Amino acid sequence: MNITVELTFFEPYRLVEWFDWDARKKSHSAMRGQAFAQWTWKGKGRTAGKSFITGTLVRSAVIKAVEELLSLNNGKWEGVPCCNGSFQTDESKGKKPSFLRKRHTLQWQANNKNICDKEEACPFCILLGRFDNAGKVHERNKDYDIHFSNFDLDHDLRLVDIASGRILNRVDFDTGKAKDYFRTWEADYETYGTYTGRITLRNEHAKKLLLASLGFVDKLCGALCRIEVIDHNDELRKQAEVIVEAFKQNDKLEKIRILADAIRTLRLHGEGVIEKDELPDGKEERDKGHHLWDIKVQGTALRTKLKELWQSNKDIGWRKFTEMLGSNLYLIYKKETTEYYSSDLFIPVTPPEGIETKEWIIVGRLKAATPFYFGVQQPSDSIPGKEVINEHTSFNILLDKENRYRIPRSALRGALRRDLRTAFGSGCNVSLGGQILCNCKVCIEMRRITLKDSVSDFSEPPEIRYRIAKNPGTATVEDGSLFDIEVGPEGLTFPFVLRYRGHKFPEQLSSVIRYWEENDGKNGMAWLGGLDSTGKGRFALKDIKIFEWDLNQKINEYIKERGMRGKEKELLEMGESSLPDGLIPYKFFEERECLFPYKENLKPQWSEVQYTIEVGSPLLTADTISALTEPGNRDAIAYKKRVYNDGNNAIEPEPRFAVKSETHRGIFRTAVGRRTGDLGKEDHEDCTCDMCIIFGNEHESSKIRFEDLELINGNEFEKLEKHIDHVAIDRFTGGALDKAKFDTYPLAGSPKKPLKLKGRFWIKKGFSGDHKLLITTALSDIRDGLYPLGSKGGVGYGWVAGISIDDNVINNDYVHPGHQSPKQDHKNKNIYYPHYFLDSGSKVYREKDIITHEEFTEELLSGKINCKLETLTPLIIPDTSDENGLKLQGNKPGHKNYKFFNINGELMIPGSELRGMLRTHFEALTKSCFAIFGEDSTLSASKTLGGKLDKALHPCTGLSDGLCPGCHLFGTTDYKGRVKFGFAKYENGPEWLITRGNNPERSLTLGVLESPRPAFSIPDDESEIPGRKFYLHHNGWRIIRQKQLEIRETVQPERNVTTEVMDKGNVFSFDVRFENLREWELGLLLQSLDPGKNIAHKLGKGKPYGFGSVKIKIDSLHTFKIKRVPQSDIREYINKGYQKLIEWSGLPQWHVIPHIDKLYKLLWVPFLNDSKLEPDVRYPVLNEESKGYIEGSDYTYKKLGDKDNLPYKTRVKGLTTPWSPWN
RNA sequence: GACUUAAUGUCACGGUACCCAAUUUUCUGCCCCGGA
RNA sequence: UCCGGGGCAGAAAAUUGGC
Ligand SMILES: [Mg+2]
Ligand SMILES: [Zn+2]
Ligand SMILES: [Zn+2]
Ligand SMILES: [Zn+2]
Ligand SMILES: [Zn+2]
Repeated sequence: MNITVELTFFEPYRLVEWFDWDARKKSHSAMRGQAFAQWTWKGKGRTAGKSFITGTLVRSAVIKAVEELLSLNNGKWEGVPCCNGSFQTDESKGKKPSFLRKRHTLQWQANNKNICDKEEACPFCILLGRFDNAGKVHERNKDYDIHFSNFDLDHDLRLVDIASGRILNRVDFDTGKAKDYFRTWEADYETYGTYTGRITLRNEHAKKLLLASLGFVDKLCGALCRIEVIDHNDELRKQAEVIVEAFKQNDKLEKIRILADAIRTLRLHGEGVIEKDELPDGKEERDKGHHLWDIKVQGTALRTKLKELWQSNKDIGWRKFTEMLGSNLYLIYKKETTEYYSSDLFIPVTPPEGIETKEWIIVGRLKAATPFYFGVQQPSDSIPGKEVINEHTSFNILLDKENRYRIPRSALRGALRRDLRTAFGSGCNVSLGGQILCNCKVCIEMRRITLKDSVSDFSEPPEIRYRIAKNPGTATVEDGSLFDIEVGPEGLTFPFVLRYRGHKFPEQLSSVIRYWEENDGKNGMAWLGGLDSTGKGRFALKDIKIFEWDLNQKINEYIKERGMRGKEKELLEMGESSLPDGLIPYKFFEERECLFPYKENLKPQWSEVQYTIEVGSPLLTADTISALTEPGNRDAIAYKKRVYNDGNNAIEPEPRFAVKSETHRGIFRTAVGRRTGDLGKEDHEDCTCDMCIIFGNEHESSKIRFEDLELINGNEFEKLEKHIDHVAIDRFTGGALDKAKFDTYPLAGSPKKPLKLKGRFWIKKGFSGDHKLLITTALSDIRDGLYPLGSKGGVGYGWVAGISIDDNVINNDYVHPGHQSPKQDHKNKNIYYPHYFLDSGSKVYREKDIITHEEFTEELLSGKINCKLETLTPLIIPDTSDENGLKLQGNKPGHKNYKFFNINGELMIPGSELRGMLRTHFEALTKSCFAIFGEDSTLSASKTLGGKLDKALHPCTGLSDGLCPGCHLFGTTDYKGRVKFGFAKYENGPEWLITRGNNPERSLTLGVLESPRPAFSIPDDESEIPGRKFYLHHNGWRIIRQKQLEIRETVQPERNVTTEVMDKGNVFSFDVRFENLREWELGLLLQSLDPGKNIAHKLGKGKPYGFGSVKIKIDSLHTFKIKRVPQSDIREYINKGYQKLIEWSGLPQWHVIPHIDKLYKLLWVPFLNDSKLEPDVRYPVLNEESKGYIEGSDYTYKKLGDKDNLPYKTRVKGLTTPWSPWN
């Protein structure tokens, strides 16, 4: 009679706003959602209401379930036969029903004795309500032979509490892009999944068929179901506004976005990073502390303010607090700066006689083989019922209300339909609102396939994948192109459920299941979700146990267990003997190699190209946001990803370092782009270029999918990350800039101990032979070192030594005369200043025709220079990773002692010093701008140092005014440098300068190194900037070596340093990779490397002390278009670089140019080859009472600084004339 | 009860939020004259 | 009339556009 039944959902069911049938046609969302749960509004304001399922929808699910139940038993149920029913109402007889059937109606052979009427009817006709007083117009409730009441939600209620408006999608198969999209309210089944309704039934004759069909209704409102018969955001925004205003007080509004990113990544670290003060604390003796976390907000530091914020907001979660405060810091930073929905016929379908219809349930685990991404709209746009940009995360991952990662049913079905279309070899694009069912072979099996929404048992916050678009022309970031993606970890496991209701299990669906399988030999190939081309969402199907119900003989056991709907998790973990009755294992599951549609359609669909990248350089794919939130306290640390482990059911405690798949993708896309010229196209709208076919565009998906490059070598490194300090040296003052000092934390890669980066990509079936050749050429381009991975590639980072592909796929003969003063004074009595200034002039040529990076120009020169660096003096390149490298700070506290620079033991010179000293030589040689200049530094006074410097010598800001030749070759902030200086590895020579008195014999305690003082170079306000400071080549290191005892006892230990020093005669080899260089530019760069026989370079510490005279000798110039450039063409390159400087001024003899003659005598080596000259070069002491003063000489700053003895004009021309006598 | 259904007919599990985009560009861990 | 002294320790740019 009154059968009160209960409807519980086991996945997120779809909800829609209720409209009456006259008003339902006005809204396309409700017309599309006629088969959903309905939502009316209660009260006013459209904020509260109540969800329900219409009884017509429950009747439609039941009547569909009766038809399938009667088709299994040939129109019978428990003995009593049933007729075919009726599913046709005439329009002339009466009004049509509110829902018209479009599907095929399951029919049988009518074994009923008499016809069905009002006097006596079959149980099919009773449950249809064919012959009762109730009809198309409802008047009263007891006219119904069977009544279905509305199913109210068994829980006023707000719509945001129950449902979340999610934009779903329709992806085109051929292009891989969404044709259109539509929005549904996927309501939460864990709190609001239970629905209670009433089913009245006057006739007892259809009682057994009704309750069994209640147990046979598998899905309703988009969700699997069993039917059983019974404000801190405001205060966070205010405090974020306080923090933004406080940052605006120190003129640091640009750091608020950095802080908003850094707060949003603190949800991964837990509350202990703020509670236990695990944020980095700045330098060891820095009064300013950290540059971000110690910014004074209302008089106290930002770390203490975040402590107070977390104590004030401890009632919410740490994840929610870091998400909203990171969002609110982002939102206030913004104030201070194809939607598509949707002739009736009756289709009688009778199954063949004696056929066997089975229910194949596939329970498995969707393991994320790659980091994954499932797309969702922004939470501001995800609000249901509410159908300046405000996106802190550009792409959020789809989560629950419990923040667990979600594979939707829709995205699993869409990837299954795509893979079944591939497996069948044909298919349809899914037409919407069609009156006729699609007869395509995919849609037939899609109608038989039922899946489940899977959620991981994991609710940790998503990792953030920052992506940029590189500007093709400048090889810097594109203006505007920076965005972030919430991704899930690899190894994450999702409960996979597939249900097939059909006669035979199709050979194409079992092909897709075996395609998705990880198994042993193959890879798991379930591409689910979005950004697949950047390897987001390649899932593996593991722990597969396909079971099968028998629905023709054991259909009561299917109804009794309700198809194990919602109990599929228990189905995956029980044994074989613990299975319910009627559920047998499917032992006839076809194997991988015995499948006809798998072998020719799915297996060759994406071809794996796995390979290992040999990185013989320190690899830095920078994660600056993670650098701010980690206690290592570096400005740039290498990228690492959190990887979930299914064995430990948690993230692995050591994050795997990786070059990002997006970086892996964009290097290949650049490499094809500059080889084809497709990177230089202005727009790629409706483009069928070679790079747009391969890598996709705004319209087509990519035919290549790139995975992350796993560091598979990290266990073999004792110290896997190297600390490399970096600094920018002012061109006028030989020391550091006023703000430009920093450090990187790359993976410690070296030529003898390289980093192995195992990464793979996938190649689409149908790839052209030219397109296959372009990828291998791009693969060979990375193997040939043309594209360094990560940041600082021009400084020597991420240089690729080679690529291993897996099996399953010269002298410069110029002699400068030098200076006459050391040649005339052969007794070494004459005393010279350690540095002199190069006053080249105020004429800087700026090329507005900026050389593009978008292609390898055929007339321009690209290649590699192998250079041997020979130390002419003892050379100091300190390993400033350890301030106690020589292990002597116990005896001398505060005495900073460094080893020589080394990565994984072997002695290295970083290419930053090789680039920076060559840049300082190239900018001096080419009359360039002062690219690193202390403009903000004052004098002791009318103007700053930037006022004293000429406007042409000022550093190049932007590309609009042109670039100076040093800034054109070596780059600006708006332009990647076209030269790349590798790290110099050690080969041969006497390794260490051995001193008997020092506690390490290889070491040397030096004199003190104080900051360069512009007041000596600029004595008054009437004097300009003297020019580029260059240090002389002298053997004043021999003085320091012989007073090692005296230096250590009359100089305070924390004032000077002790360093491991090479001896004279050591050979280093660095590669200078160059791209798109001129005929004259390479020759000037070759001249900048090897300027002459007696000309060298000053490198590393102790340049005023005579250390670091390095002789760079070119071994081999190799250029590609790969060939070896002969000596005749190398000299011919250098000749056209000479008349380029001649045309700027208005056997190359470089001494006839006045600024190159002064520069080359500044870099002239008087003690080179067979020469008895040993010029004495040292700075004056202050007074006669200062230590290190030779008695009887006037070499003091009291007399040289006195205007009466040495006038101010004479001191500048004594400083701007190299090798001038100072004593 | 109503909110909130229509009953001889709901393929909406009929629709992958998908497609593009290299956290990168520049920068020598360097260094001498004063301070009240 | 006095006999020393460390500095910088990141700066700038993009923080989303198109379909
Ligand atoms: Mg009726
Ligand atoms: Zn009947
Ligand atoms: Zn179809
Ligand atoms: Zn294109
Ligand atoms: Zn410049």
